[PDB]
Amino acid sequence: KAAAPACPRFDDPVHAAADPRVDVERITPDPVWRTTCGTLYRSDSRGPAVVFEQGFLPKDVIDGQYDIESYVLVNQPSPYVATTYDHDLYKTWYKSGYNYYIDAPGGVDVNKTIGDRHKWADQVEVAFPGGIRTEFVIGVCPVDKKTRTEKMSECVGNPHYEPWH
Repeated sequence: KAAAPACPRFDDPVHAAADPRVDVERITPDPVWRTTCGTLYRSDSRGPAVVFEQGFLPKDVIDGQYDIESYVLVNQPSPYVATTYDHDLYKTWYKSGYNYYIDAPGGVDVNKTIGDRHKWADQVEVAFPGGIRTEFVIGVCPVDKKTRTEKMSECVGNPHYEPWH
């Protein structure tokens, strides 16, 4: 066996952003940025033809909700795209057709930023300001809704994924 190396640290905390107009200075409270580089996940009903082409774009980088606690607690258009550390969080998401696999630098670690006592701490979220370019989306597995399992023979890799570590 072999021990794992550390992660490349990018200088720009929103290097991964699909929409660079995001204003890092407006993020509240003070963000604690993720410095690890393991696979993250996103439940999304949008199909891979769209996500692989566009990446994950945020709803509103201009007038969206930049306060993380507010965005977590009350769903409102925001500059953030939510992801999770938890491969299995898709099992709790009703109706979301796909479990996307993400290999992206950075993101705001929600529980490190607003604590792990809030209602949704169990989501172990990483919030990406400005979203996530397609080159950081590994791929996707569709989810069977009846059993809350991945349809592993129907997973698809993103042709635009660019490994970086």
